[PDB]
Amino acid sequence: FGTIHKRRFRYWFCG
Amino acid sequence: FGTIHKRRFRYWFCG
Amino acid sequence: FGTIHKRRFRYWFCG
Amino acid sequence: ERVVYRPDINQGNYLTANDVSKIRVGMTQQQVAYALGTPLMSDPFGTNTWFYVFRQQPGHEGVTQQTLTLTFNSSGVLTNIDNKPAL
Amino acid sequence: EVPDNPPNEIYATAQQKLQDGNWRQAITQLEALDNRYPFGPYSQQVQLDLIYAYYKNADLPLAQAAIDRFIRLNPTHPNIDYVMYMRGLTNMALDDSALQGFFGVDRSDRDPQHARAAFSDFSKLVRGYPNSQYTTDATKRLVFLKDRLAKYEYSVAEYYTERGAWVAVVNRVEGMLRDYPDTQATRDALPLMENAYRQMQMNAQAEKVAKIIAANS
Amino acid sequence: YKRQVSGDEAYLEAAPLAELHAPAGMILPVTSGDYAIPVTNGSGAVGKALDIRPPAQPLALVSGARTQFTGDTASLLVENGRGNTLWPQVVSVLQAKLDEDEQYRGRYQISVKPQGYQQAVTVKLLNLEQAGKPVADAASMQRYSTEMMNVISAGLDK
Amino acid sequence: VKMSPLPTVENQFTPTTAWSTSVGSGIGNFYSNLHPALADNVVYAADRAGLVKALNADDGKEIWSVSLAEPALLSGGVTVSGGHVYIGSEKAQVYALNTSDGTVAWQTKVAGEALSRPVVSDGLVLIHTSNGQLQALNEADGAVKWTVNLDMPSLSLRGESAPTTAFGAAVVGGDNGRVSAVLMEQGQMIWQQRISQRLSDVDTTPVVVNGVVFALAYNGNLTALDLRSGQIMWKRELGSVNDFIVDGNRIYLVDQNDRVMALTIDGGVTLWTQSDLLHRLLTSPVLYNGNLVVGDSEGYLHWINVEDGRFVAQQKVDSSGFQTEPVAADGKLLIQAKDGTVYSIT
Amino acid sequence: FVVKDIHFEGLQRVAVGAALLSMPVRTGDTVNDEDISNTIRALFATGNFEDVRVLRDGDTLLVQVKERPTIASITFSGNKSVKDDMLKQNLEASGVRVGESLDRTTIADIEKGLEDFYYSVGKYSASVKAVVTPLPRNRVDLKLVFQEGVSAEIQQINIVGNHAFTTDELISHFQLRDEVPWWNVVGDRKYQKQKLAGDLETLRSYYLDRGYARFNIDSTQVSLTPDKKGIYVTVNITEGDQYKLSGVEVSGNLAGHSAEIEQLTKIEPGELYNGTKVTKMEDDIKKLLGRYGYAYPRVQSMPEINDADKTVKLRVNVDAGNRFYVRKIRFEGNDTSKDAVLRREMRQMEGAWLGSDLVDQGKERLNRLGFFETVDTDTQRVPGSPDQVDVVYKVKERNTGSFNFGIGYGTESGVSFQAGVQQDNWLGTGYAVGINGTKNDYQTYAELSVTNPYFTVDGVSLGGRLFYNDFQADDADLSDYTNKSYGTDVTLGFPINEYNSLRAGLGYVHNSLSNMQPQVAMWRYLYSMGEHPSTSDQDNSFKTDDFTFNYGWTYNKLDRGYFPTDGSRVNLTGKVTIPGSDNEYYKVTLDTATYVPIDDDHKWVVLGRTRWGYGDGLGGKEMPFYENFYAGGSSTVRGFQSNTIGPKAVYFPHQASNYDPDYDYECATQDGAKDLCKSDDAVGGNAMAVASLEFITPTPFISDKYANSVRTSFFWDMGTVWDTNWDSSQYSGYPDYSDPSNIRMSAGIALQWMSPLGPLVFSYAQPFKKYDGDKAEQFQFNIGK
Repeated sequence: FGTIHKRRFRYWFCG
Repeated sequence: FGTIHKRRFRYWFCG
Repeated sequence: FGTIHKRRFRYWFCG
Repeated sequence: ERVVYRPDINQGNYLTANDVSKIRVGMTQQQVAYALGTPLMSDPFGTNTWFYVFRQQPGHEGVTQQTLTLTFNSSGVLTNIDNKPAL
Repeated sequence: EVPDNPPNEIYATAQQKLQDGNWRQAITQLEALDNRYPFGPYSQQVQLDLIYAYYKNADLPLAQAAIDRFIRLNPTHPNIDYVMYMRGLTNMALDDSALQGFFGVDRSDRDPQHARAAFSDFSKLVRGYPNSQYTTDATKRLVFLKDRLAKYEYSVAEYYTERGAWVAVVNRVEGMLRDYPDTQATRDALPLMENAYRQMQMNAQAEKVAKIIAANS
Repeated sequence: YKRQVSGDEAYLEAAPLAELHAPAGMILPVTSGDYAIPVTNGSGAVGKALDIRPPAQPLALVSGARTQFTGDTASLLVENGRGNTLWPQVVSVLQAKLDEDEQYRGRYQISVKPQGYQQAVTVKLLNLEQAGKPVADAASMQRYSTEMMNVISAGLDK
Repeated sequence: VKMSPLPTVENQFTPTTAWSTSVGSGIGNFYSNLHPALADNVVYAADRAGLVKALNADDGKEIWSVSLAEPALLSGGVTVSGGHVYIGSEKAQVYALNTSDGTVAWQTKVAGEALSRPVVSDGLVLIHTSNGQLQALNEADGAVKWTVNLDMPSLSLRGESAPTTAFGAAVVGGDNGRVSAVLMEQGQMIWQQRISQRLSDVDTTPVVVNGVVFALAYNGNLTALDLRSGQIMWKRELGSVNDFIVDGNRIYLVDQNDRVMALTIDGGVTLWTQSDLLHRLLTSPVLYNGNLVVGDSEGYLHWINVEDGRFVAQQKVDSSGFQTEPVAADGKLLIQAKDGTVYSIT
Repeated sequence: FVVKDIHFEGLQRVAVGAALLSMPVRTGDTVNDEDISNTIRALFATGNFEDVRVLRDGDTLLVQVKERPTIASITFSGNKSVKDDMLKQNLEASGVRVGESLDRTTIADIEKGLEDFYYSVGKYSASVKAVVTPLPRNRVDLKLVFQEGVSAEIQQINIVGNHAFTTDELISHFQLRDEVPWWNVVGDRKYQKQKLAGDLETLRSYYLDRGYARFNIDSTQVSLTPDKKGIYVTVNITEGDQYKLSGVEVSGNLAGHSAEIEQLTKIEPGELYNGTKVTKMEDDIKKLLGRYGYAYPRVQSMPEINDADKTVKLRVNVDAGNRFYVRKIRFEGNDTSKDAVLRREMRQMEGAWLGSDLVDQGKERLNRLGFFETVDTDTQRVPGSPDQVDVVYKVKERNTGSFNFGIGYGTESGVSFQAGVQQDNWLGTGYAVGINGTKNDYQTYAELSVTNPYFTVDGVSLGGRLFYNDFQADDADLSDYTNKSYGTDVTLGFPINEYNSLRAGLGYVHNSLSNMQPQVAMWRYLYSMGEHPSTSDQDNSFKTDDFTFNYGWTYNKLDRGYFPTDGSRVNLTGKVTIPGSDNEYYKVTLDTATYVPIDDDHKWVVLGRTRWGYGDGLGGKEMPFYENFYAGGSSTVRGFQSNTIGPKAVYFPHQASNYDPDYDYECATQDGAKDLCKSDDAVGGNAMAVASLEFITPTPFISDKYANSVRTSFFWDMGTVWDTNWDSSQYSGYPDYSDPSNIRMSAGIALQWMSPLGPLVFSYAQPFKKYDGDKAEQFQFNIGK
């Protein structure tokens, strides 16, 4: 799962 | 905003 | 904390 | 030294004097099993032998081991009794 | 989701999406055929395609349920060797972990339930139908599963050697020598049994195990 | 690809099984037969070379079809009082007529005969070729025989 | 499933309440058989709280009032015979009060909840308890004379059948859909007959005339059967929990679905049915001044002409509604509302 | 006529040959008109055909057929208190499902089945109808429409024959409720069979416990009003008298534990009889015999009642059987975890005599391990063996840990990289691995921690830590605040008890400072270190190498590892300077968490969580400000800005470095500062004390499928950080940061979720007690522990 806003990207490994 | 989930589908596109 | 004057916020680096 | 805590390690059949006194030569395999319970170890390699090992290993206070070895003939009748109470 | 349609046009696109490898919507179309049309002439091949698609989509519990349904409903279908091989495949893929495979962790120390299920599965396949086209690979998988199930017991015996549980070591290696006599894990676990015999002053049994090791040196 | 088994091919690298020698004067414990593996004197595809796709099974648009398959033969059973009219339709559709990277081609033979109240319009496959080379693999034989009889049954339904 | 609307009528006469007074909290929403009773130009009424009053039948002024009380739960109907008034309670107590002073004459514990109204015959008072078995009590002492055990289903309807006595024997129904006749000497059985068809089969009080017994079971059958043998003479497919009136050669009843009917005693053939009170919860009908009167849960009194079933009158009496059946005697017409307000209707 | 061939037409689904061979008059026999009628009847007997018409001509017959199948779909409507799946199950049990025959005869059967279901769930007056849609195809779907009747309400619970106890007092323990109080409605008043049975059993147990040995339920009657609105329930009781327990007598095969059994069955004189204590004695004897290896003892009580003296003698028979042994120990569900990881928490040994206490201890250790969502055990007998059992542990593995990374461009910190790999059970090996790394315009922080909880078989743990933290207050000009630190920590831990552990380790840290803005506390520490930097300018530098002896003690008796409901955890963490280091100081930190369950189902838990800290210098020096304590945020005091609670910096008038007048600076001489400055810049203190009092409630709208994955609570937080070395006598015009009386308080709602991304914590808090200079943060979010 991941999100991006104001040109900042963060991702979470799920499972 | 943007969102990445399983099999990389996207929802928001800042909408 | 460390004060960052040209961006007007304090940066938490101690953790 | 070894101040670290170790749990009590127990192995084998629980043996008591009143139970071992029941066993005598000539009594059948089923009778021995009834008297002492089924053994947790017996000779896999041919011979008909039962090993009633009674291990108690406390935390750090030494170790005790009683071995009761029971030999049965081909018909399944007890023929020899070996009882080592030490080592 | 899926519209109501006569058999041919919906099965055609189901077959097209499955035969193009698009498993996710292939499952949806085939499930539409399954629930709308349970007893039609297509039903057998639809269930087989469900098995194949669920296996390919890594939906292993659903694949196992479909295989159970197929075996229970049609015990005498001409291609039950295929569903038994697929059942073994689902179990043997269920005995896996992607991250641990990537990092090279030996999974023999882990839960052998699915490996035992796969061994029983492939053994039934190779015993019932030796001339099936999946039987050679089934036997190769049987050899691998036997080795894995031996290594699990070897790991348990190694732990009890570390613990100092000598009766447990002796019993575990005896069970190894009884169930998996010809495995390399049993060959390696024979010294553990000899050591456990020596630790309880059982010199005669230790000598017998030493004779076995020397004869197989 | 689509038609290859999932997972790794590591199980082909497993060491062969070899029984233990029993030293003289004693025996090994008796083996339980649950984990025994039969001899299986049979060669075949192994590893990624297996076709894992489900075996093709006959289907028909004509109601009441009792089609059955055996080897190279692909039957076509339809309930009708007279089978001689099935022949012009099947020969007409035969005259009128993506999961493998390179495809198969071949030719077929058709025959008709009655049996009891049942009519047989069984179709026989002659040869198949792949990449300019003939193929005699039984899985492909069965799959494309079933595919051809499905095609002729679909054409027969019109 | 919807209650039918109130019918619109032009009344042939204008009813009015001669007197009205309140006993107490009444019975409320609790289902019971606590109707008033009239004897010797005075009326006796009670409430579930335990309070009992004696009222003069003409003016409505109380003569004496006493409380039998935790509440007493007086569900058993008020019955007056001789010099005593009998009230049963859900606490398995049957009270007998002197008619003059109002003090208790005797009180005896019985086998279960005295839900049915007591019936006095041949010097013995009969009650039907909730747990099946029937109790007989002596008038002068209250001691239990005999007990008759009746089977009980796993589920039943509230309320018990009050027995009816004729020719030295008592006829009573059980919740198990059987009508039973027992002798008054020791309670030995005489005959028992199935009357009904996880479905309830509860029965009401039977009515006896000229050698035949009429019985009516919930969701079951209205049957006339011989008093002597118990054999069924004729049957009809009707059911009710309310009492029915047998007069002359016709039978007046309100059924399970609360529609009023008129049948003949000879074979149960139908004369008229009135459906405008469908699913309006009705009381047992009474015959007063040649017209049938029924009360409903909305507090209305509906007057029905017995000849053709058409309405003749409709009255607003109370807002609490009428659950217990009215009683008519000596030219008086009495009904008690849910809140215990006793009304006398001209 | 005779029969030779049948020409079926319209026979949609069933085979023509099957229809030909179904009729008992098969091909090759004479056919009469009655034979044709029997043929029609037998064709109708299949249940698939609604119309059969036959025309005859000599030896040949033709049949016209119409088909009753199929049901296209089954739909339900009108349900407002029940789902559709049990309705579909009821239809399937009734013989009607999708794809089968839609027989018009069975419509009334469906009506009665739904009526019986609503009869069984206390809604007897329900009205139901079926609708079928005439599709042009032979398949037709059905639409069930029903008006659910009003629920039959409980009108009275009555007890007849009770005289010692009040009726409402007897009712109060029943699950079925006679009436619901309007000012505190917390339930409803409905009938159900199992609840009625449980209430009857509760009444029996209550009377038995209050001394009525000969208590009996004579009969019970349930009745409902003719309008189907009310339900009346009555119970008949013959209670008898109270019986005094004269004494017990234990006889049988006691297996040598007679003294312990007799102590278990102790009876004081004049004690009234009670079945709860009888059952408690039976279960205690069973547990006592089980912990000695007798897995299956037979214990039955056979009381003898003396009605003359109203006394009871409690005879009990005990047969211990035989001692049991553990043939194997098996673990199921450990798809990732090693076998040894679970097996090293065991206290029962394979190939030894059983102990039920040992099995329970192993289960509790597995629960405290925290790697598994649920832990279950099963001691099953070996088939064909009289005195051996197999002990099986079944577990469901929990998603321990979390993996994060992040990338940013042109943001507040420039191009930014961050990554965090926290994992308590690394690949099922038991290792605790923690990797953290950041790289932005200001910080280049990396940290690696790897711990083996079982470095030896006895539970001795070996662990390490690397960290590198280089901070620059400005990317350019090199003259702003710089704080570069790195060092290593190695730790060794070992168990001293079943629940207590001790830690001892060695740490090294290098800390380098330059260009710090002058401050009262930081220059107090610098003066303590013998350094004399000026307050007139920002140009300064400092550098220390420190070696610390780390120690610790952890008491852990929690019920579980992730969401405890009972027990406590106390963790002491300390460190002291090894001589030869530049800084000389000590530091001690104390953690506490205590879980107290109020409800026996462990759904309601009071958590009292406190955290203490203290540290000071040695030999005239003071504790370094990099070892300070900070409070606020999710960890300590929710509702306040993170690390903002505590002492605030007091600046000196100095020539600030990298000065640009369009920005805001802390008290520059060129900006015009003349005297010392009060600020809201948190610097922490050497002493710390925070406390919290959480009240855990079940999550209202999450089903039991995910109820164990979410926890919600209402919390009350307290906390303060103060600087014990502050001198208010010198700086009288500035806040006394030495005072611990400035307790900051907060309350709010907290929600925790064991997400597939890892442990997530949500918290909304209102800091109702707040001092000047405090920054509030009402909504707070944290990921991880």
